[PDB]
Amino acid sequence: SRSTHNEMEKNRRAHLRLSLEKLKGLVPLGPDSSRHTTLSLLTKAKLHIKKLEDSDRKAVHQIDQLQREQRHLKRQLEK
Amino acid sequence: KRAHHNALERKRRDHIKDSFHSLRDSVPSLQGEKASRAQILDKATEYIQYMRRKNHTHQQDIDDLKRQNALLEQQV
DNA sequence: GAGTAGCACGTGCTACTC
DNA sequence: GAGTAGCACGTGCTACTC
Repeated sequence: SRSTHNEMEKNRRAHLRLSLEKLKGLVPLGPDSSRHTTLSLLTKAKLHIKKLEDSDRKAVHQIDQLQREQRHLKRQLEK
Repeated sequence: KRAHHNALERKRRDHIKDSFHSLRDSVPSLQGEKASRAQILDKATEYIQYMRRKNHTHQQDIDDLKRQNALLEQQV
């Protein structure tokens, strides 16, 4: 009866808890004794993803600039 | 008192729900999708691992090109 | 002590599926 | 119709902060 729904929910929450702890593992989160809040984790994860994307954009851009810089040096080295 | 306690917990839950919505939309596989909280945590985890790997690989490429270039400035 | 934030439960609802 | 998935609410504790 109710012990079926109540038991399924408790198991649903546990698995969700496992997903949260894992995400907590990644992400600098905080230094020393960390905090859960669930709220602080969701916040930090979003901001970290944001940082990863900004670094990606800047890396792809510098690679392109370095490549243009390289072809110029090569053509120059010809003369 | 319970009426008020109930109202504040409801507010607290709403902020967490908004935060799940915002994380979901920061992930390029779930944005604009009806994803459960389980899917949001799992895909964000995946995306973060993916992005860290990509950014490292590009960092290498950036050092490889820097070494290659600084060595051409010499020949030049 | 008064006022909460954070959390785990036990439940009720809704939308699906066959 | 009955089972399941995912939510969100009401509630009572812990552990502060003022």
